[PDB]
Amino acid sequence: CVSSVLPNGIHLKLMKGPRGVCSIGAVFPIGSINSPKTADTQVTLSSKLVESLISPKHVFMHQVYPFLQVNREYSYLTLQFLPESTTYAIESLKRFLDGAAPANTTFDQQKQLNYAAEQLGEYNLLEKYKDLVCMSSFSNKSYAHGNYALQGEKIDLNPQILKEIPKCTTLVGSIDMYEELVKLGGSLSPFPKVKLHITSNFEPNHVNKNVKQSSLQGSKISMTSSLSIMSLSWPSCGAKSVEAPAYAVLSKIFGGGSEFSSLLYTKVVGGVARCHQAYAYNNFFTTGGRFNINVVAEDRNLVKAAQLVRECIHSVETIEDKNLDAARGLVITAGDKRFNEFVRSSYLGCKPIYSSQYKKSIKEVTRKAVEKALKQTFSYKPAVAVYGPAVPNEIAKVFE
Amino acid sequence: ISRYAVPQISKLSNGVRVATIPVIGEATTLGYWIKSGSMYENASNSGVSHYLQHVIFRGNEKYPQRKLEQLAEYEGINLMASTSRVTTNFNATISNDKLDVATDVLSQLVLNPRIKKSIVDNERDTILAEEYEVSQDINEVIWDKLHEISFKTSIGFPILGSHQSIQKITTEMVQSQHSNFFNQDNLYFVAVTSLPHDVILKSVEKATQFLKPLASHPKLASDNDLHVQKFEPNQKQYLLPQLGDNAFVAIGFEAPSLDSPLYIPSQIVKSVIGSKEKYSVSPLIENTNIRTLNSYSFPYGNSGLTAFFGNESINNLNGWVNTIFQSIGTIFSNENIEGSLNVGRLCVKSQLARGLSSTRTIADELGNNLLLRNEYMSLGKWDELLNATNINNIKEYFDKYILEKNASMVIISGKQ
Ligand SMILES: [Zn+2]
Repeated sequence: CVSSVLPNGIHLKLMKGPRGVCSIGAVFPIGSINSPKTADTQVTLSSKLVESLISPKHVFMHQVYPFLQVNREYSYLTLQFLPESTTYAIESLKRFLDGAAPANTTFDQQKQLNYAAEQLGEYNLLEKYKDLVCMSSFSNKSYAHGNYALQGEKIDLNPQILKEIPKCTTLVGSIDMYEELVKLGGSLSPFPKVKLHITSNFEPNHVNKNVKQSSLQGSKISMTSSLSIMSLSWPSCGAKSVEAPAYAVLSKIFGGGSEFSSLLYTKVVGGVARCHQAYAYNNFFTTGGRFNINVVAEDRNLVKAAQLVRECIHSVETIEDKNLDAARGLVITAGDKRFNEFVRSSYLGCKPIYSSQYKKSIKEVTRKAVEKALKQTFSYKPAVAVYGPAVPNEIAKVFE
Repeated sequence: ISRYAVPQISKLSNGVRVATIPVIGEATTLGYWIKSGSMYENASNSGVSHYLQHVIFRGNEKYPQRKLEQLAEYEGINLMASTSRVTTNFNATISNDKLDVATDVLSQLVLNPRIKKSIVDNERDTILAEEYEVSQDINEVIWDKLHEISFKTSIGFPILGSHQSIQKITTEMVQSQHSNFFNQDNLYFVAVTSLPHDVILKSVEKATQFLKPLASHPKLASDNDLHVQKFEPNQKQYLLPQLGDNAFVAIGFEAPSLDSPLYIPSQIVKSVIGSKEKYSVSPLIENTNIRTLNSYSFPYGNSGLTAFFGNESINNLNGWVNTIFQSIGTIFSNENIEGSLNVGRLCVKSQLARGLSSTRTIADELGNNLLLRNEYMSLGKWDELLNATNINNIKEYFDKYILEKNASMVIISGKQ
């Protein structure tokens, strides 16, 4: 990271390392919560992106790799390319940041893709956990807005956020893109907007997203389209907290795995018949975190799975030193995906997952720090969200 | 990244050839690349190469399964293996302070297995489940069906073996594949690394001290001329009503051998059609609304397969077929051929650039290159060959492989 501030106030962050693939992009604090419903932000930014790139043929002919991530509170666009495609890439990023609304026909095309997301392989288990967590563990109900519309619901262009993007953009890039990004950043209006955005407080709501799944998802006949998902959430910590690396270690202790070795794997995946998988994540938001445990299983079996999750929680308190080191070991995964993590970590203000500084943080987490993290997190009642018909209050009883 | 390099290769007195290529950074990928794969099988042993690969990784005397599990968990020796139609590898990606343990584990597992009826019989369910799982990805199923109807020879086999084949695999069959395919003269140890060549060499020396030199060299059971492939275009249609209002389709043509002067032309043509991504579609495709598109072209001994596949709604299936055939034809038009060459060359270069940032990718290309080519091909020579490729080379590729040729085709339909 080389961090600059342009004369007009625009922040510019650059990823150090060897030449080969050029990277550019924009990260800004506008996300699904900044539109009145699910998918409004996603489809608005997608519509804008496809217009900005001119046509899919231009994208292919220049061999540019675009990537758009829309989260609850923020989004980013990255473009990767070889040096001969610089002009087109920069001109495309410039168009994306120009404030103009896309055409209705573009928006209509994008809407249809969005409704087809699950069928197209774009609405996988990971994206489902995120929706279940966000619809259940916040007091602000705007966090229920995801990226992927329900079949019966509307999606509308939000032209105001397109005007807002250049006013709150941070530019990101590989170090060799310095000159071009200074110049692009220079073209933007001085000076950026400064908004106090704060992650909504934790609330242990009990909800269902009782909705049918498509049989074909992407190219696969889904092995999970007939199973339910249980997501249990507790508050944790912001990505900037001194405690975040303890939380990463705590998520590996629970760990998980698929039927296709740690507490979730051995006790939950092993303990419920036809439990396809179970995983713990610690997910970050602008100022907070949600520690979440997700179980894929038949609807009838979720209560049992939850009892087994309660057992996992109790078990952590007496975890052996072997396992506390193995958990520290599992967080250390060094390995394109590098630039996306650079951008993500630049917004959160945390050290990237691949950095040695991050790896050192993890080596330094104690038994005390893990015990502290566990205590403050599991003192809350969980939020409870079911993808499927199971009664969440029955699951909730397991923890009260 | 890697600096237009060239591998350094030494042979130990026990026969093991150690090939390293210099890389910057703290990651090292290393391990064994072996010319073992389903191309070298027949009807009696179909699936054995992959079945062996699993058995190897179930541990041996010195490093039983529990010891292996313990090494991943506490010592960061994360072992990876895969089997293709043409090669097999067992590797680890490591920090450099883990070298001697990693060379020792890999050498022990690959070269000193202990293949027992109990471990073989116990593994069967894992392979059966893997075969089941891959069967639910219809891109994999249609890829295999396309190979199956195009080749009566061994390329037509699935890598995993059929369900029935997985069930019939014996310990003797597994031991036979190891005895005939895993000798020093059929493999390379590969390291992609900052460590000096000599450090890797000494470490492998120490790891393979148990290994005795070969007395003789029977013709390798992996020699391409023992497994001559015959492409024959066929059409077959399947049902899968669980798909609903969806169908998968795959179109195939024979492709050049790896050493053919027409290999790079075939790669360029395949790439200019390329894949459909969220934001990206070939300028050769007229209906950019096609749901999806994936293109691949692989060499297989004296033969090879170029494949185009996708899925669509029932009503759009026939239109997908026409779009793809039209796109392929469009390249050959004198108004389009120059531009098709340029874009396709850029596609191949972009694919290369993206491969140069990972030690895993670099290791796999280096291991495959060493096993499969007459002589090593540097990225250096490769780029010159790409840059020297011209319109007449593309035309000659079209003349031999595409024009007036019957294609294979498979359809798997939710309705048909
Ligand atoms: Zn396998």
